[PDB]
Amino acid sequence: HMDGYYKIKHKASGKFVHPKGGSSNPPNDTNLVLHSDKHERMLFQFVDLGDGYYKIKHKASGKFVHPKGGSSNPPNDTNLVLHSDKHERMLFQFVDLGDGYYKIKHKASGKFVHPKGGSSNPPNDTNLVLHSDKHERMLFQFVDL
Ligand SMILES: CC(=O)N[C@@H]1[C@@H](O)[C@@H](O)[C@@H](CO)O[C@@H]1O
Ligand SMILES: CC(=O)N[C@@H]1[C@@H](O)[C@@H](O)[C@@H](CO)O[C@@H]1O
Ligand SMILES: CC(=O)N[C@@H]1[C@@H](O)[C@@H](O)[C@@H](CO)O[C@@H]1O
Repeated sequence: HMDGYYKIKHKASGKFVHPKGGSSNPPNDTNLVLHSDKHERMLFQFVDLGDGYYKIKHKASGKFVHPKGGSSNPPNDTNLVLHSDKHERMLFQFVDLGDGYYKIKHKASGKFVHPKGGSSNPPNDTNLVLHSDKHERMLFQFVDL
């Protein structure tokens, strides 16, 4: 129930969400990407604000998941980045399909987190984006540490 530290795992590929470059201290607007590796710089915390909306926090840096530019309605294929700012456009909802695999939905726009290109096997360092489509390659699993 979303307390503690988690790996965010892409169902189709098994890859994880990382800051690009994997650093403990990425600057603002660093891209989020998928990558196979596991380490403490790919852990996240979920901060429950109530009523099923969450801030997604990078453990190592304390920065949050944003759409690049922070719009209420980002276009399809808008990059997800880390940023220290907080506001309504960096909130997310987790929708369970019913077996513990989730769509990760941007509250403001209703778009979902996808690997860019939607592959079942994104290459390492593929950017994560927002997109309106739903399919099995935009499901994620939250793996507690
Ligand atoms: C050696 C090392 O930490 N490598 C990291 C890797 O684990 C992953 O975090 C990646 C994400 O872009 O960034 C680097 O290549
Ligand atoms: C929209 C705005 O006024 N500021 C935001 C900032 O808060 C953050 O969301 C960032 C993410 O790239 O995009 C803009 O710079
Ligand atoms: C046709 C096809 O592959 N569509 C996908 C789409 O569903 C979405 O996953 C997107 C994310 O960048 O990548 C592709 O455009």
